[PDB]
Amino acid sequence: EVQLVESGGGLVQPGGSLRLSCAASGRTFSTNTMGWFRQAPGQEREFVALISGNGRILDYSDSAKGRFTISRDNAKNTVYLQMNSLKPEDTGVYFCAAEFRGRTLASYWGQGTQVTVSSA
Amino acid sequence: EVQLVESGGGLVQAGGSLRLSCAASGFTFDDYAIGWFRQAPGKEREGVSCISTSDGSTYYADSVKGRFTISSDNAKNTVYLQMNSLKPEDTAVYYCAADPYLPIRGRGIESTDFGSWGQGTQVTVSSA
Amino acid sequence: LQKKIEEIAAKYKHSVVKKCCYDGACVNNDETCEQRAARISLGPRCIKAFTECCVVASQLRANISHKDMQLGRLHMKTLLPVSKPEIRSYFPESWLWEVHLVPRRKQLQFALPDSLTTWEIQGVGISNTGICVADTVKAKVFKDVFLEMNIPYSVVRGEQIQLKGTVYNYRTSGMQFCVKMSAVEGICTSESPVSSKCVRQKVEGSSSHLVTFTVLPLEIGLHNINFSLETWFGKEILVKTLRVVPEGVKRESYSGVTLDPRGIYGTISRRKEFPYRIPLDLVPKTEIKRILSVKGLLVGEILSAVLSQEGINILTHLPKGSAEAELMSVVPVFYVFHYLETGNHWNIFHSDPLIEKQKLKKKLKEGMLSIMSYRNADYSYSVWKGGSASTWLTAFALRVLGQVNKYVEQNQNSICNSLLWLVENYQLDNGSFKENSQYQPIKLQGTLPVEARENSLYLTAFTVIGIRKAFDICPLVKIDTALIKADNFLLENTLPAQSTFTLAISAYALSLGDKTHPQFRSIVSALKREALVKGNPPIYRFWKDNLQHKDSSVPNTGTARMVETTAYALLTSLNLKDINYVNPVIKWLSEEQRYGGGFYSTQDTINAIEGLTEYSLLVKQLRLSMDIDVSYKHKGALHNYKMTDKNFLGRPVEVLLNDDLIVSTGFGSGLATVHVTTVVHKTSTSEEVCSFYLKIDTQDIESDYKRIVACASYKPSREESSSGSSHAVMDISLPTGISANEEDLKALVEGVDQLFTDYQIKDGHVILQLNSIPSSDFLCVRFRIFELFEVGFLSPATFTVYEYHRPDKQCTMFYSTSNIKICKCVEAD
Amino acid sequence: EQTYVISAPKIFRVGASENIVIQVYGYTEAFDATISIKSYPDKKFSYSSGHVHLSSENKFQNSAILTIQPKQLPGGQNPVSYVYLEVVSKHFSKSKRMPITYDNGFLFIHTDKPVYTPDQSVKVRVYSLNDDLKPAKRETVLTFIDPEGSEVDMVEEIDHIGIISFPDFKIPSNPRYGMWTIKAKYKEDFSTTGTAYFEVKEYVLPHFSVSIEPEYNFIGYKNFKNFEITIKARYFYNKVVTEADVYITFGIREDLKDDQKEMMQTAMQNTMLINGIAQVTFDSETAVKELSYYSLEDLNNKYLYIAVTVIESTGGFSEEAEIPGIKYVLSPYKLNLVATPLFLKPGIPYPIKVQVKDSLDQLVGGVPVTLNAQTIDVNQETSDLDPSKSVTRVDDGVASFVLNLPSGVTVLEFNVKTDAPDLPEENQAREGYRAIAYSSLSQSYLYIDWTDNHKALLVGEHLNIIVTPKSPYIDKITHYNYLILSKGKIIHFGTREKFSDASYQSINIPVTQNMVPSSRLLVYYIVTGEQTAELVSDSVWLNIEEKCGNQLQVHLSPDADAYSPGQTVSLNMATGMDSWVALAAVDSAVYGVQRGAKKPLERVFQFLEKSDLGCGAGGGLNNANVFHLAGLTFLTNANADDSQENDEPCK
Ligand SMILES: *[C@@H]1O[C@H](CO)[C@@H](O[C@@H]2O[C@H](CO)[C@@H](O)[C@H](O)[C@H]2NC(C)=O)[C@H](O)[C@H]1NC(C)=O
Repeated sequence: EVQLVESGGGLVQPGGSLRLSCAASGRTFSTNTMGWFRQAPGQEREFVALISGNGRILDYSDSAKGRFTISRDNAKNTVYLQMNSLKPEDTGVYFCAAEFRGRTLASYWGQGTQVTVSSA
Repeated sequence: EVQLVESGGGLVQAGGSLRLSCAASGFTFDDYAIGWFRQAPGKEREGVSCISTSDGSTYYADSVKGRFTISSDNAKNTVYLQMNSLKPEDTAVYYCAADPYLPIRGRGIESTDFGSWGQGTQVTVSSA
Repeated sequence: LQKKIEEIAAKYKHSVVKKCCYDGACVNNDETCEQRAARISLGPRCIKAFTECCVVASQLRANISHKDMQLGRLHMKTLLPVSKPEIRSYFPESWLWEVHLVPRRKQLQFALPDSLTTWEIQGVGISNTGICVADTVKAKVFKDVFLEMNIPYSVVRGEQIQLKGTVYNYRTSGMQFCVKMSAVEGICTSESPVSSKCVRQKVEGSSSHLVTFTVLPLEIGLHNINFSLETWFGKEILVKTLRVVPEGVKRESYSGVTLDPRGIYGTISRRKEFPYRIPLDLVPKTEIKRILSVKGLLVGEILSAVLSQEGINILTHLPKGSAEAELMSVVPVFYVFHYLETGNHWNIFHSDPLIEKQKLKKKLKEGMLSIMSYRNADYSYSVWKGGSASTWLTAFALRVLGQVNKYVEQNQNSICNSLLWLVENYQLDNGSFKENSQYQPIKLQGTLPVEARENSLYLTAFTVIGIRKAFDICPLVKIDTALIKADNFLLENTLPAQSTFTLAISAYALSLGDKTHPQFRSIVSALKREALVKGNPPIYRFWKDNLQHKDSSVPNTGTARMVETTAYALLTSLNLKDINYVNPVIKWLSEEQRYGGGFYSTQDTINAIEGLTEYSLLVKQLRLSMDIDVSYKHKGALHNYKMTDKNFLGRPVEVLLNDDLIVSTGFGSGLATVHVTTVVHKTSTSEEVCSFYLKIDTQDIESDYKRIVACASYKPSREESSSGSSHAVMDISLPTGISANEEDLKALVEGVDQLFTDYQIKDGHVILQLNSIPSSDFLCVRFRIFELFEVGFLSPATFTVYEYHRPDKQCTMFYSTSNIKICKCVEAD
Repeated sequence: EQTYVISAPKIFRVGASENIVIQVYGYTEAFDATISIKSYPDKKFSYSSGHVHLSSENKFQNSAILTIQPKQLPGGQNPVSYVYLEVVSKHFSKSKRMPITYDNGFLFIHTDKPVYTPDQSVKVRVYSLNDDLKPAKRETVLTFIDPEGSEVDMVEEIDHIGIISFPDFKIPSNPRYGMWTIKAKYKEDFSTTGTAYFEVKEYVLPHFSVSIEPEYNFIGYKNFKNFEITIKARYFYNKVVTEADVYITFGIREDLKDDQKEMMQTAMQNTMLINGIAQVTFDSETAVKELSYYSLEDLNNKYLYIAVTVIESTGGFSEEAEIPGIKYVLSPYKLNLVATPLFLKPGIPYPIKVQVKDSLDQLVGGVPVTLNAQTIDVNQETSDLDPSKSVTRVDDGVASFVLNLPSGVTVLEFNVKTDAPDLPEENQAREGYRAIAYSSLSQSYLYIDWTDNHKALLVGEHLNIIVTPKSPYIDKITHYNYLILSKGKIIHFGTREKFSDASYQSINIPVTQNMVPSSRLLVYYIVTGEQTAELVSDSVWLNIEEKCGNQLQVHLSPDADAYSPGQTVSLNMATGMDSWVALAAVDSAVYGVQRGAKKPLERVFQFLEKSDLGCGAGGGLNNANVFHLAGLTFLTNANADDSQENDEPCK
C-alpha cells in the first residue's frame, strides 16, 4: 500500500515560519517527480511547485514564486518544502504528490496536513 | 626411371638372423612409402611390412609382429629390414616396392599396392 | 572514360551529393534513370547530380568490353565513401578468465576447445611487491588430417540430395585415404551398401580433395549421420545432423480458454474441449503438431515466457530488421517486473529474490542499451539504420523508455532532447503532428481526405500517449503547452468518428489526462455505444472498425486492429476505474492470447499485455489453489496439474496422442489460462483469402547464372483508398540446394535509390521490408541465384507478402525454379 | 660555517608516504628537529609532522615519512593547490611552498581482445595500484563510451585484492561500429583516470582470402626504383584459387592514423592471377614524381598504402585486401645519444656516446661515426675543432668519443653523422646537439660517472661510481653526499668521507629491488668560501634491468608445440612468493598485423614509468637546475631554489 502520509505543518503567525517533509510510506520513489499543491478552503487542489527525480528541473507557480524553496532527499524518500514567509491566505490542507503524469492530477495521493495562519 | 635393388638373403638355420636392404633410386625418397613383401613358391604373394619415410612410422603384418624391424637410411636411399629370429615360416623370395602414396593401414598392405617393384632376393631357412 | 563522372563527383564536393552520384552511377539494366531518381526522398539537390551521373554511366558503358566494366566500378568504389568498418574473420570467445591465489605452486587441469587455433595464454600476478607479467605461452591446436562436411540447413523428404565435403591433408607427403558413410534406418543411401565398403582415393601433399555423397530422406528430421575417414593414421568419426521438413506451408491455429470455478470474474468455467480437427489439405504421412500449456494466472503466460525459459524468446515470428522489433525485446520483461514489484510478489521464487531482481534489471538494461543504435544526432529515433527520423517511432520509444525509467534510471538529457525535438520541430499550428519519413504505421479507412484526417488524428493521439507517459523525466512548460494544444485538437475534432479505432485511441489518450471535461465524457459514451457483445449477460465484449461495417458480423477471428481497439477501450475503462463493465473484455483478451503470450502483431501485443497486467494489478488477485486435469476424448488420460501459488509455471507438455482434448477442473479459487496451439502443414492456398497480386518466376541470363524475379501489388478493399499499403514484408523461401546472391540485395538496399528498406537471409528465407507496395502496378524484386549443389525432384518453395502491423492481409503462392524429368530409392514408399 | 639541507619530492601526493631527508653538516653533539606540513593561508592546520633527532652515531642524517590524509583536506570540492612545508629546529627554522596533485594511483584496463563482432561478450578487468605499487584496495567506477561520444552505462565495484573483475558488456545485436572507449576512475577523492579502446565491426563470410606481401616492411633507397609485391589467393586452409583478375591501386599516406590519403591517378592494372600467386613491380619515382612531390627526400616518414582487388573469373566473386602503409626511409640508420649529459663541466673531458639503430629499431654494429664540433666562449668567439672519427662496437653498438675541450668554453654544438661506405652521401644519417656550460659562482664543479660497457646494472651487484670534484680553487672538502631516487621517492641517502690525497674517489653503492625500473643519482658537496657556503651538485641516470619482485612463470606440461582438439592439459603456475594471478587465453590471430601488436601487457611498463618526476639524462644549468631536473626540491642557505616558476614537461 503505497501511501504518502504527510509530515510538517501546524499553527503559524503572519510572517512566522513553517516547513513540511512529505515522507514516503511504501514503495521507493527515487526517479518519480514529486511536487506540492494548494488547497484554499472552498476550492480544491491547485499547483504550487514541483521538482523532478534528479533535482535539475524545478517549476514554481506564479503565486508562490519560490518563497517555499523546494528540495528532496532520496535516502529517506522525503520532500522538503520550507514555508518561512506566511500570510493569512495560505490556509488549506497542503498536498504532496507522486509521479506526476503531466502537471496536475498525479497518481498517488496523501490525506494532506492542515496548516492554519492564525492572526492571533 | 625408378629402381629398387634387393641385397642380402641366403641360406640360414632355424632361429637365425639376417639383414636385407633395398637400395632405391630415381625418385624423391622423402615422399615415398616402402614395403617388404614375400612370395612363397606355390603360394599367393603376401605383404610383410611397410615403412613411411616422411615420419618413420612402421607397420608389421600381424603374424610377423615384433619378429622383424624396418629402418631406412636417408643418406644412401636404402631401407633395411632387420630379419631377426628367422623361424622357418618365411622361406620366400622377398621383394621391395615403393609408392608415392601411403596405404590405409587397417586392412593392411595387401591387395598388391605400390607401383614400382624390385627383383627380390631369395631367403631360405632349413630345419636341420 | 571514368574522368567524365569524376569531374562532376569531385566538382560538386558535397557530402550528400557525392553518395547520390555514386549510387546513381551503379549499373541497373531493368529500370531507367528517371525511374531510379523517382524514389529519392533527399530532395532535388542531389537529384540533379543523380540523374546526370546515371546518364553518363549509361552512356559510357556502350562500346567497352568486359574489362573496363569492372575498372570503372572499382575506381568509383573509392574516394567517394570514406570506409565501412567490416571484419571477415571470426574469433572465438576467450576462455581462462579466472583469478586465483598462488601460494608459490599451483596446478590447474582443463581441456582445449575444439578449434584449429594458435591459442596464446598469458598471466599477470599482483602482490604486495607489485605487478609482474609472465612470459606468454603459445599452444597451437592443429589436426593434420581433417574432414569438413557441408550440410544444408533443411531438406524436404522426397529429394535426391547430394552433400559435398572436403578432406583436408596437412601432411608433407602424398597420401591415399578411404571415406565411409554410415546409413541410418530412415534414409536410403541409394545403394544400401552396409561395413558399407569404400572407394579409396588419393590426395597430394598439403592439398585438399572434394568428396560427394548422394542420399534421400524417408522420415522427418533425422539428425544422426556419421562419416568415417580412414587413412594411414587411423579412423576418425564425424557426426552431422540433417533437418528434414515436409512440403507445403506451415500454419498455426490457436485457441484459448479461461477457467474459474468460483465465477468471480463473471462466468463459471470447469470444462473446455478442443476437437481434433483434420483439415482438408493435410499433407500425407504428417502428424498434426498440437501443444497445450496451462498457467495459473492471467499474466502466467508472460511469466512462463520470461522466467521459465532463460533466454527471452521472441513472442512473435516477425522479422527483426526494424527498430520496433528490437524495442519489443524489453516490453514483456518490463511488464513482468512491474507486476512483481508493484504487487510485491517476490515470494513466489524459492531462491534469493534479490539475485533474480538484479538479473531482471540487467536484462532491462540489456534491452535499453540495445535500442540505442537507432538514435540520430539530434536524439531523435529513426525507424531503420541511417534512415530519416520519424515522430511515430520517436513517440513510441519515448513512451517505452519513460516506462523503463520507473525502475531503471534513464539519461534525463537524452529524453529531454527527444521530447523537445518532437514538440518544436514537428507540430502544426492547430495542435496536430506531422510525420517526417514514409514509415506508414497503419492504413486507414475512407477516401483520401478522410484518410489524411484520420492519420493526423491517430498520430496526434499516439504522440500524446507517449508524452504523457514520459513527462516525468523532463517536465517542462513548452512541452506542456504543446500537450494541451494536442489535447484540445483531440477534444474538438474527435467526436465525429469515422473509424472506431481512431475514436478508441483518442479516448485512451484523453483518459490519461483531464477527465473532467464534458467533451471527454461524450467521447467515452460514444465509444461505449459501439461495443459488440456476445452472451446475455455479457460474457464476451469487444470492439472493431465501424465505418459502414455496423452490421452485426463477428467472424470470431482475431485481427490486429480488433485487438488493438479492444485493448485501448480496456485501458480507458481501467483508467476511469469502472470494474463492472470490464470483466467480459478481460475474459475475451485472456482467451485471445497465444502460446508465448504475444498477440498477432506488436502494437496490439504491447497494449494488450499492458491491459492484462494493469487489470491483474488493480483488481486484487486471489489465492491460487486449483486442480486441473487434461484427458483425451477416447484415448488415455494426460498429466494432471495441481497448481498453487508455489507452482503454476509448470513445464509445457506437447500433445502426443491424437484425440479430442478435454480439460476439466475441480472446486478452487483463482484464474487459469489454457492455450492450445496447432502447427500443421498444407499443400495449397486456394482456401485462404489472398489480398496481394503476386507472380514469381525464374529467368536465365547470357559466366552466366539464373535469376529470380518476383512481383507483388496491393489489392485495396472497397473502404480503403488507392494510395497503396503500409510497411510490408516479402518472404521468399528458397528451393533446397540453391542460395541467394547477397551483392544484388546489398545494391538494392544500401543506396539512395533504395527500392526496399531492409533485407535479410534467415533459415533459408530471403526477407525484405519495404515502406509501401503500390496497388496500381506491380513492384518487382530481381536477383541472381547460385546453385550450391545439384538436387533432384526438388519440392516447390513459397512466396508470401504480408503487411507488417496486420499480418491478416497476406498472400502466399507456391513456386519453383524449373521441373524437368531426370531408380535408386526414387519412390518413397 | 654550518649548513642544513632539506630534500623533498617536487610534488606532494595526497595519501602517499613522502620521504623528507634532513642532512646537517658543520654541527656537533646532538639536537632534535621537527618537519611538519601546514596549510597555505594561515599556519593553523597541521596535516602531519615528524620528529627526528640528529647525533654523531646517526651521521647527522635523518629521514621523515610524511602523509597527507585525504580526509583532512577541506570537504569542499574546490581543490587546495598549495601546501606549506616547515622545518623547525633549535638552531634554524625555514618554510617552503609546495604544489600538490591528486594523481595517486595507476588504473590499467585489460580487455581480452582488441576486435569484436556483434553478439559477443567483452570481458574487462582492472588493475589498480597506489604510488607504492601495491594492491591499494579502493572502489573503482568505469564507464563505456560509444563512437559518437555518449556514455552508455556506468558500473561500480569494491576492491578486495587488487584485481577488480567487472561484469561483462554484451555487445548489442545491431550495435554502433567503430572505436569504443572505456574510462575508469576512483569514486571519492583521487583524480587518476585510465583509458582503454576496443573496436567493434560486423562479421562477413569471406569468399576467399587474399594476402599481400611486400619485399620488406620499409622502402629504403634500394627499392625506390623497383618494388616487388606478391599477392596470394586461397580458398580455405590450403585450397587455392585457380584463375582470377587482379587490380592494384597505390597512394601516399601522411601517417597511420589519418583516414584520408592522396591516391594515385596512374597505377598498374589487369594482372592475371594463376594458382593463387601473382607478382607486380611498383616504381615510386615514376608514379610519384609526375603526380606528386618529385623529390625523393620529401616522402620521408610517410607511408605507401596499397589496395588490391581480386575477382574470380569463374564464380564472379570479388574480394579486397589492403596494406595500410610502408614506411619510407631516406637512411636506414638512426643516431641517438646515450649515457651522455647535455650540460658540460669546464675543465673536465666531455665524453659522447652515440647509438646506431637500423630501420627496425635494432642495434647495428661496425658503422663508422664522424663528429664535428663548434665552441662559443663567454666572449662570443666561435672556434671549430678537428673532426673526430671512430667505429661503433659490435656488442653494445656504441661509438665512444672524447673531446678535450678548453676551460673557457660556454656552449658547444656538435654534429654527428655516419660514414658507411656503400651508402652515397645523401643516404647517411645526421644529428646535431647543443651543450651549455654548468654555471657556478665559486667556479666549483663536480663530475660523476659509473664506468661500464654493455651497461645492464644487474640487481644485487655492487655499483662503483667515480666522483671527480676537480674544478674548485678552494678544494677543501670534508664529505660528499648522495641521494638516490626511484619512482618519485627518495629511497637512499648517504654521506661519504673524502680522501685528502687523491681527487677522484670511488663510491660503492648496493643495488636493491627498490631501484628496478630506473633510478636517478645525485651527488653534491658544500664548499665553504670566504663569502658564503656553496652547494655544487651533479646527477646521473641509472638504468636497471626489468625484474619483477616475484617473477612468476606459467607452463604447460606437454611442451610439444602441437596439440589435438579436446586434449586435456595442465597449467602449472610457480611464483617466488604468494601472489594473485589473473589469466587470459586469446586467439593469436586476433592481433592481426604482427607489426605493432600492442597489448596492455606491452604498455604496462611504459605507462608505469610515468611516476618518475624527473626528466633528462642528467646534468644541469646550475645547482638549482640539477636539483630540479632530478625531481627534487631543497631548503638550504647556500643557494635558493627557484621552484615557483618550475612546472614544465620534458621529453
Ligand atoms: C553414430 O555415431 C554415434 C556417436 O555418438 C554412435 O552412437 C552410439 O550408438 C550406440 C548404440 O549401440 C550407443 O551405445 C553409444 O552410446 C552411441 N554413442 C557413442 C558410441 O559415442 C554410433 O557410432 C553412430 N550411431 C548411429 C545411430 O548411427
